[PDB]
Formats: sequence, C-alpha cells, structure tokens
Amino acid sequence: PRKMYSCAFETTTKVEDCRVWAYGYMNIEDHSEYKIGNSLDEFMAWVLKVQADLYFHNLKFAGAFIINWLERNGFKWSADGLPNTYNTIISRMGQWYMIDICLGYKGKRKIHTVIYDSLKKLPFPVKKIAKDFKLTVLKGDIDYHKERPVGYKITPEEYAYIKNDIQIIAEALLIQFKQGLDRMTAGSDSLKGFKDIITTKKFKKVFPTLSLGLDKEVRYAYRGGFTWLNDRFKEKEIGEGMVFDVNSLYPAQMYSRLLPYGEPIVFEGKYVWDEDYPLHIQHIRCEFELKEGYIPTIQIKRSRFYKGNEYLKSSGGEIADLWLSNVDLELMKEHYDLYNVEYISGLKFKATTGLFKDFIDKWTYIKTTSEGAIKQLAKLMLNSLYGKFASNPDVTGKVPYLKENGALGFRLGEEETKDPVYTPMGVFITAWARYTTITAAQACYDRIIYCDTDSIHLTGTEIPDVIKDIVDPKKLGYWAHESTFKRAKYLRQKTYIQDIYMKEVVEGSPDDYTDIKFSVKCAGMTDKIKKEVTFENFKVGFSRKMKPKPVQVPGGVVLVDDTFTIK
DNA sequence: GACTGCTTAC
DNA sequence: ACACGTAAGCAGTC
Ligand SMILES: Nc1nc2c(ncn2[C@H]2C[C@H](O)[C@@H](COP(=O)(O)OP(=O)(O)OP(=O)(O)O)O2)c(=O)[nH]1
Ligand SMILES: [Mg+2]
Ligand SMILES: [Mn+2]
Repeated sequence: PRKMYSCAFETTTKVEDCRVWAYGYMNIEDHSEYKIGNSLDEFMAWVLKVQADLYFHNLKFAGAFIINWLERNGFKWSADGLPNTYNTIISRMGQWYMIDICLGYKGKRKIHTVIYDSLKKLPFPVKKIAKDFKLTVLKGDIDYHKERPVGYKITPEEYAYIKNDIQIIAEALLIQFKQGLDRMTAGSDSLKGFKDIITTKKFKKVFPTLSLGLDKEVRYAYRGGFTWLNDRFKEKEIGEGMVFDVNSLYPAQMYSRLLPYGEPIVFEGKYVWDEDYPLHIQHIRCEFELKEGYIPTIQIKRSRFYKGNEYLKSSGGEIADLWLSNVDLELMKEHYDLYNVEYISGLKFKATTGLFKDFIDKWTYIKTTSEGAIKQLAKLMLNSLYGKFASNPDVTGKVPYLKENGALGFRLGEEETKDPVYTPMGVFITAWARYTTITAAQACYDRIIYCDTDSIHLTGTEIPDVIKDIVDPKKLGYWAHESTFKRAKYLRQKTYIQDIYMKEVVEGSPDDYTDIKFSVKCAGMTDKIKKEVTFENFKVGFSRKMKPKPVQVPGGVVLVDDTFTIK
C-alpha cells in the first residue's frame, strides 16, 4: 500500500525572482511524520526517494515549481514512463490533475512518485475547509509581500502556518478517504459511486458505449444552459424585483424526466412515433421566425452567419442546420413559426425514468441537511454525475516544456481519445432543464427580466402563480426564493448588479429588512474589481487593471495584474 | 479568423 | 487509463 502525503509550498511573487522559500509535507495517516524546510532541492530529493502519493492544494500552482525543477535536473516529459522522465495530466482547458515522476523500474514494478491536486476533491480555500470540516485553524496569515532571500530562515510563526495548512488538508482528505471517497477527483468518486449503486454489469447494459461516429452525431444535439436577457430590460435601471432559482435543476430532471438509455436506432427523414423508442434527435435544415409574445429559444453556434450567444428572432435569410432533441424541437415549434423544414435523419432511443433515484436521494439528503463546503460537495456529486455522462472522448492534453528564457511553455499533445460514457443522457438532461426554465419564464412573460440556466429574474415582489405551489428553499426541483431586490441593472448575459433586501438574525423583504446588500454578477470579473463597482460606474467601458493573471516565469508562476474591461 | 490561456455564472 | 459539463467573457499571438 502506497503512502500518502499532504504537501505545500510557500513561494516568492516577483517575476525576476520566482522560487520556493518554504515547503511542507505531512503523512496523511501519521501527522508525526512531517517536515518543513526552506529548500526546493531538499524537498525534491525526498520526492524522488519517497515513492508515494503526494497531494498539493492547487497543483496547477505548485506543479509549475516542481516541473521547473525537473526540467533543470535531467527529467524530460514522456507519456511512456521511461527512467528519468515525468508524465502529466493537464487538460486542453489548462486543468492539472497529475504529475507522475518516474525513476525507473525494478523488474516490472514502476519506481515513481505521483502528485495529485487536492483541489479536485476539495475545491475550497484551506481556511474554508477547516471551518466547515471543523478542523483546527490558526488565526492570521503568512505575509507574502515580505522580502525573503535565498536561504531565508522560516520563523516559528510561518512554520506553524505551513504545518497547519498541510494538516487541515491531510485531515479533510482522510475524512473523505474513510468515507470511500478515494478517487483522484470529486467527479470520479461521483461516477464510481453511481456504478456501485446500480452495479457495473447494469451500467454496461443500460448505458452502452456508442461508437465514436455515433457519439459525435449525438453531441451535435448537446447544448447547455438557457442564459437570456429580455431586450425590454437590457441596460435599464430596474426598481423592485425578485429571483427564483431551482434547487438542483439538472439532478431534478435526472430524477423525474423521461431520459434515454441503450443503443439508438438510426432513421432517415422525419422521426415516426415509436412508443418503444419515444425520444429522438432530429437533424433538420429550416428557416424560422419568432412568434409574437414568445421568448426566443434558438441560438446557433459555430456558424459564420450568427453570433453564437444570441437568441435569434429569425434565421435572417440563411438556412439553419440543426441537430435537436425532441424536447428542443417541440419547444422550437411552440415559440417559432418554422418554414421550409427539411427533415434529414436522426437517432431514436429507448427511454425511462428513475435510473438515478438512489444516488440522487443519497446526495440530496446530504445537500439538504448540510451547510457550506459539505453542502457544496453534495451539490457537486449530483452535478458532476451529469457531467461525467457527457464526458468528451477527446482527452488530448498539454505537454509542458522548458523554453529558452527558462519559463515553462506548453504544446498541444498528440491526439488521445477515450470511450464515450453516455452522451444522449447529457443531451436530454440539458434539454429538459431548458424546457423547465423556459416554460416558467414564458408563463412570467410580462415580468421576466433575465434567466441563467435555472433562474427567473422578475420585476415586482409578488410570487407568480406558475410556481407559487412549488416554492421551497431546499426541496429537489422546487424554486428557491433566492432574493428580493430594491433595484437592479442588467447589461448583458452574466453581467448584472442588484441591491438586495437583507435582514440581520439573511435574505430580507421590502417590508422587513435591516440592510441593503450590493451584489455584482459579472462573468470574468475577479473579486478586487467587483469591489470597485457601483451602480453609477457599472456600464460598458468600465475597466480596471486589477485582475490577477498567473504568468509562467523562470522558476515557476507569479500573479501579475491584467485588465478586465466591460467591452 | 484560429489559437492560447485565463476568469466567473451557471 | 487516469482526466465532470456548457456558457459567456477578456486579453493577448499570428
Ligand atoms: N456539470 C456541472 N454542471 C453544473 C455545475 N454547476 C452548475 N451546473 C449546472 C447544473 C445545475 O443543476 C445548474 C444550475 O446551477 P445552480 O448553481 O443553480 O446549482 P443547482 O441548481 O444544481 O443547485 P442549487 O440551485 O444550489 O440548489 O447548472 C458544475 O460544477 N458541473
Ligand atoms: Mg442557479
Ligand atoms: Mn439552482
């Protein structure tokens, strides 16, 4: 059995002088076996000898320093596991999962140390993990702005902080390990846990591995959340209003909607109703016009004729070439007049409900009876199961290298593909979610300001009748009354501000409130820049050079300030 | 445009 | 083989 260590670095912040000044490691199963020191050389000597599993919190950061050292001390990158090489799992999106450092083989047994990201299991800051896992946490922080020359000696206080940090993570990881949550990521524990419940034999039967060609066809119909701002309210100062948000929307669809399973049947032309294959994806070419009084529902991506984020009123004289689930197509027919519809071909599926019951019951109970990180973890188990079913087969990743200037660079690796999980489930989970949210928005047409995926933002403070019997703060698939606001302003998708009514005892109301809480929502905008925002300055053209940007420099990674501009 | 390489809102 | 998802976005290179 391989030993497991919780590890951390403390690093300098200068582009011209980027290095580790402190490191710590601690045996997760024996806290007495730990060590803190001021030399990366000393840490990496231990790394190469220990032949164990290491965890850093935010491997993307520490990993840069580790790979900088490896490239300087005779290691090259290799997928083959050759002596004096290292392998990585770094995704196309720049997510770090693994560094596997190989010293060679004794016979057929690999001599290696593997380094994982604890952030993939526990995606919270260390102090938040301590608070919600109820672990010991020291008050205060290391001063990162302090000058620290090579050989700088670690103070007793700094020592205690490093030791605390690695112990918090060690303790939290062990809590999860002893629960059987032992995979390298939350998502991986999620899919495995679901397979444990239904059995692997049943998984294979009910969710067969589709061919890459068929999977690709299915994925044409795979889309995400309905995120939409009503033109009527775009960039206007709004008065009183409210937000409702579905409790676990996608898991609620998984729980109760008609969903596909098994091998699809290919058909040509228009789908013909088949009660045993009641779900389908249809390939069409058509033109369309939005019906008066209906919310637009069609957005077209990867087309030279359309803005991909724009919900379309009209096909505008071009032919829309679409692969659509039956859920989407019926919603399209409800909201649009369709013209010159060419039904080309498609795929039909067997379907049933309840395939995720026990799994959803388990994690919902945990979600409903927990708070903070624990609640958020339960939420992630539910949502990552959906994600795992729609896992892209393309697992091509990034290959690190040391460039001439001594900083790490990356190149796109060789094409790698893995088996599809079950992409039709992904297609229909999101289609039903879109249906749920859009049906509610449409029933609130007179008051609807904005939707993002599973929310409705409404003018006025009275609960609409369409959801009045299904408002609840926790219950699966019910609408939580998220907030009531005194005023708001919506510039564009995922970009809005609200003055929310609050009460001290939490969410408040126009009659009973003690405080007004200014809330900024803006995709891309980081926390310090949000603190700059006011009702007055929140507008297209707003810009602040205060967005931290991680930059590869010689020795590792530093944060430098970049701009964020509302363009 | 494609691409790299980051963010937050779901 | 390991490795949850789309969406909307900003700031760059070539
Ligand atoms: N695959 C995946 N989907 C997510 C994730 N976060 C949100 N989503 C999708 C699925 C969610 O049901 C949906 C709406 O997000 P919310 O933030 O409202 O979470 P949800 O509604 O699940 O729970 P809550 O509203 O917190 O009770 O967006 C994620 O981390 N992974
Ligand atoms: Mg939501
Ligand atoms: Mn929700």
